[PDB]
Amino acid sequence: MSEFRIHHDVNELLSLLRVHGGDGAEVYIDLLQKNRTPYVTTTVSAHSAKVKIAEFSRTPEDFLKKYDELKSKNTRNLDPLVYLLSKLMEDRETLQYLQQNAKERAELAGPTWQQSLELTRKMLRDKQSKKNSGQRLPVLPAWVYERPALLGDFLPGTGGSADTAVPIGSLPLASQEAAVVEDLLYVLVGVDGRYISAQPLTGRQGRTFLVDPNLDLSIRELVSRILPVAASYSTVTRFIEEKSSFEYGQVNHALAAAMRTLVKEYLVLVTQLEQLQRQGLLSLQKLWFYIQPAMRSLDILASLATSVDKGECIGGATLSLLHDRSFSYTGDSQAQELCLHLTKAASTPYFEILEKWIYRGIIDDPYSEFMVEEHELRKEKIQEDYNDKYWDQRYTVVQRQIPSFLQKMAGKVLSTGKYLNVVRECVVYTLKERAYVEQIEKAFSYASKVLLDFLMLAHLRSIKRYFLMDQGDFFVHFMDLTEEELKKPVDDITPTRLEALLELALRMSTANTDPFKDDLKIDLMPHDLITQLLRVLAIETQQEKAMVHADPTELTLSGLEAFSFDYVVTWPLSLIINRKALTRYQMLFRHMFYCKHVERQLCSVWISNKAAKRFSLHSAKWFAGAFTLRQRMLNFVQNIQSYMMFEVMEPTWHVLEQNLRSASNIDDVLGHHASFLDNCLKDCMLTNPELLRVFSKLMSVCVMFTNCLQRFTQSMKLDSELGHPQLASSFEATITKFDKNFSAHLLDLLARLSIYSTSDCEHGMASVISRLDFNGFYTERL
Amino acid sequence: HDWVYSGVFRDVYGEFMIQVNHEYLGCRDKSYWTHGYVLVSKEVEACVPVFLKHVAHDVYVCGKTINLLKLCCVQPDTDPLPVLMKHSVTAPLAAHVSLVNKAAVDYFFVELHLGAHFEALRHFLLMEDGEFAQSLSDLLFEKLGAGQTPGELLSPLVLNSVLSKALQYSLHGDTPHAANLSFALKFLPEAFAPNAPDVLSCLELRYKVDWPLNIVVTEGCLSRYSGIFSFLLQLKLMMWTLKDVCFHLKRTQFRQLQLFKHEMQHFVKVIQGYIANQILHVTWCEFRARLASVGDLEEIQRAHAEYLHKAVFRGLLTEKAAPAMNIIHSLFSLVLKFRSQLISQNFALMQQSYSTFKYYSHFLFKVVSKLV
Amino acid sequence: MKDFENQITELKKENFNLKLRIYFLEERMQQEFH
Amino acid sequence: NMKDFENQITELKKENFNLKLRIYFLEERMQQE
Amino acid sequence: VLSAEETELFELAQAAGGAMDPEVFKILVDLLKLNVAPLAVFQMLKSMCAG
Repeated sequence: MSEFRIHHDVNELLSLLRVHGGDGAEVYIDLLQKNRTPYVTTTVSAHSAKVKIAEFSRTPEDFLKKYDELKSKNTRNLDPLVYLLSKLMEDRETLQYLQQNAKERAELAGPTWQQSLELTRKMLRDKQSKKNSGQRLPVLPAWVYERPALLGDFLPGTGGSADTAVPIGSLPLASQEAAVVEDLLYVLVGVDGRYISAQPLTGRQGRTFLVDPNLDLSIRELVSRILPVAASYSTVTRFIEEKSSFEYGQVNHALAAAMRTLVKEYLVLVTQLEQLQRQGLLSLQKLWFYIQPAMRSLDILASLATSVDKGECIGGATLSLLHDRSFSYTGDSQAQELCLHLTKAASTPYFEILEKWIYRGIIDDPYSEFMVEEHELRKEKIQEDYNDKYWDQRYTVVQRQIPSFLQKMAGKVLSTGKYLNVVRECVVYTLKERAYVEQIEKAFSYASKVLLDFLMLAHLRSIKRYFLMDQGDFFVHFMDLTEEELKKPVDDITPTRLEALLELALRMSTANTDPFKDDLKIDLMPHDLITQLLRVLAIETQQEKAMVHADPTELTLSGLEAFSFDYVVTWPLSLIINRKALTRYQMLFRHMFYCKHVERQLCSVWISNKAAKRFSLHSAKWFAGAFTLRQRMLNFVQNIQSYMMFEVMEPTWHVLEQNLRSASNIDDVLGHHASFLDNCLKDCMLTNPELLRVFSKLMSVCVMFTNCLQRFTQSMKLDSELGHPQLASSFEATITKFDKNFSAHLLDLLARLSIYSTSDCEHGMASVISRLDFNGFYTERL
Repeated sequence: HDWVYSGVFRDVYGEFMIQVNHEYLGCRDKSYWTHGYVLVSKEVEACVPVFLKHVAHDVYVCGKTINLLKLCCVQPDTDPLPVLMKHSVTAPLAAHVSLVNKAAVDYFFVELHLGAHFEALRHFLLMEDGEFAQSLSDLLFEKLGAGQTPGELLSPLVLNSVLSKALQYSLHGDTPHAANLSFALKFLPEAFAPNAPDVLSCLELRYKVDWPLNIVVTEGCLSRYSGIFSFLLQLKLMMWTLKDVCFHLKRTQFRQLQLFKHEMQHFVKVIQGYIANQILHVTWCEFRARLASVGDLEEIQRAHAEYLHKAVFRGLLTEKAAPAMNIIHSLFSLVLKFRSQLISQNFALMQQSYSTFKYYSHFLFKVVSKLV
Repeated sequence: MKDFENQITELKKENFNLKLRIYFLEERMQQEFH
Repeated sequence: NMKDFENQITELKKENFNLKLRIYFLEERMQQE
Repeated sequence: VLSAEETELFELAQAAGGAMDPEVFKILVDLLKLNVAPLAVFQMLKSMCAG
């Protein structure tokens, strides 16, 4: 459900139970995620579990009935659910705490089986109509429902025969036998008898058949013995003529076809037996004996049909019902051949759909019977949404549109199908999954490989050039354009003229051989770099309350720190880049761009102080101190930049490239990209709010110092270049405050880096500690 | 058949001893022998009716091995007509169970190189590579010496980086199974009374073994291999100090010290050749020429376990020989204390080292006679 | 190991509240925009 | 051992940052919608 | 909170005994759907409730 659904479940349970201590949600989540069965398919000591539930039951019968109903609805995790409930109610303390939590959360805040099936048909047609988003449904005019009881089936309202009714007792034994055989065979064809009467049924169940009490005790005994066959055939023909029409799923119609085939063979046999009894060459014992495997199959298929009808299974739900029907017994056969053939024919449309989906990628919903429930989603919007819609909502995962055998490898099947569908847009049933599991395995491996070859380095090259500021001469040129906008955030102005300035700067630099910069666009964030970073490093923490009043006016003013790069790419490349990664990209790019702007401003100040050489040494002592302070600022900025580029970004880019060049799976590529982004953000000290705040304060004070410098720097430069106590008054008292603040922020950064290296043991803080203390004057000040 | 040929046993309700309850294949921290076997009591106990127990355990183990390998792959009515049995059915089943087990263990032997891992752990974790060790330990002692380290080799970064420099030079190594060696400390090197005469060297060298072989080559054999690595390390320290003292004499009481050195070195050499016959030769021969080749999964584990037992037995780690081995440490220590002076290019210290060596060899002979 | 144990406990508690907020926001969005 | 706890802390610092960014972008989406 | 299947499993749960919050039952159903070992889920639900 959730990407961190173990954590979310732990948190919700702890909130409901009013528990936030003990071991902690961490231990429970970790033990849940680290101690797991592959999938919930193992059976338990199920009858011991049944006994335990019964002993904690007020009434075991209704609990067993609910279990049976859920099995008729092929529910998942039912025997394991009973086992877990038994283990829970074993302990009184856990039980009582759970009930106490539930009480706390509580206080703190007539249709017949034919009519039911017609209403179910209408609702299922409506459902497939919506689930298909408007795709066609199989609809035909049928008068079969207008008179089903008259077409050899059994419906509420059936009986015996009002036109064929004679006293069987008054009849001779042979005549009674003939009459009873005829009535039995009519019941076994679904129509009423003459002395065996199909009784009405409420709700779709096995059709019961009443035997006239006039029959002889042995005769009536054997009539009742057959009556199982009569009820089986009546229910079989009712299901046959109900699913015979195409309103339910493909599997339902295929099952009806196979069932009516077997019913027609059973009725051929029934007519042969009727004739043999007519000539007096049959006995009730021989009738019971002849079709013993046949009657076994009839009972098995009646149970399967009744489970289908009660749980209204269809699609993979019905497939799971059939698989469980043929899998509950398993091995050794007397009548399971019929059920296996029926299951294969029922899953033939579903198997063909799955083959098309996982061998070519073609998929569609005739009634949303399949694993896939169609939901059209935009591929491009994946790049604009934090959640990737293609995997989640484009094709969904359910527990009633998925066959029981296919659900085991549903993830691999779905991945291969999505790969093959991306490729194009650019199968038989077995008693065991393996037989087709290895199929969908190999089809997965090909689906990924071919998808990779259909999808391809150039995009990562453009990302490195723009976001990672490789060939940063364009960024040096853009520094001067961004410098004209320092009052209000850039988001106040449309990005069209910003992109026009960028493109007019482009053609003056060597950038012709990069056909990937057209995928870059300018986004106006509603927050500046410093503010957004602080809120990211303060969310889900007590810092959000404190810094909700924070503003960038007291700190460095943001007039160009909201500019960021985004990479919008078309499908299926729109699946690779998503808004969850785009937000990290934007934050990193804005931080890099503001750091580069600060460094270029510092270097420009230093180079413009070249006109100080036009003056003597002993008249710039205050200027000398200011220059030393700004040189320390620039050196710290340059060291930070060199570390965080040539010790972080190049190695992480190389690791990402190696992962892409080795792997082929797009999902694995996305995972590698996400891990790379996380590593980049952690090496940027974006996982420690204290360090991110210290970094922001340091670079803000550097920007403020350089902005205060530039005015009088330009003034004295103009004075010197036009002429060819004044210098002390030009040197303001704020320079000493700036120097002290820079020293304090540097010491705080070093201290926090060492503290985090000793406690958190992150790999990036020791490097910042080493770069901060590399002169023999701060390593004992660490 | 399902379990023998596919390594899983099916239960639908569960009321029997044999079952599969397999752990997932996503967790690769198992050894793959942890699959289900939860017992059930049968419904019979009168004479305790049973299936054929000859195969009843066999199927249980064979199916678990099949699951592990699939990751990579009588009559009393008067009528074998008389006589009820199950051997006409057991033989065709056992044939396939055995074939599956053989194939699994052969795959282990030929693909995961379990015997190569065993020889790697012998070479590295038991310090069997000479002229590698007789430069590695010497260069360690240059940064240490006289038994205990003098505040060095306290953390596994100096020793590991010396090992990294040493690793290009070896007489057994330069293999994928001789790479990824773990050199570590189980005790930081700080004595509560540092002494110049000492031979005590303990460090733990290990060799990586892949997951499917880490049921044969258990940690319990690697720990004994590292214990004998430490014993041979103390021996290499003693021969290092003897080389030092020979160099000290060479570059030049002296003759008497050399006489006592020769007598002690003779006796220590004969003791060391007894040790490096019984604990170093016969168990090494029966651990190199012990890997399974008929393809037994179990036999590799049993062979390693017996290799370890025999190495310890002839290593004198058994309580009967423990005093003898402890006296060997004191003889080494006395001969090192003697050799640390030698010719300088203390006579009293040399006489003390000679007396201690004679005491050590006397005590060794007394322990050996007492155990005899 | 105690320092890393408490650091990971604090991080997991922060992610527990983060994921509770995420679930709340998902409920808000599904109750509003659906 | 201590490596597991160190790995967990390293993983959960980034996980906390990821959850914070997810919250921030969800709030931005609700602001824009 | 509870879905149709969650409600059905909740009624089966009350038939087997024990009162439990709809959100907690949703969490338990999610954990069972996540293919977690029944022994593991039992142990950790005991840890949650008894804690």
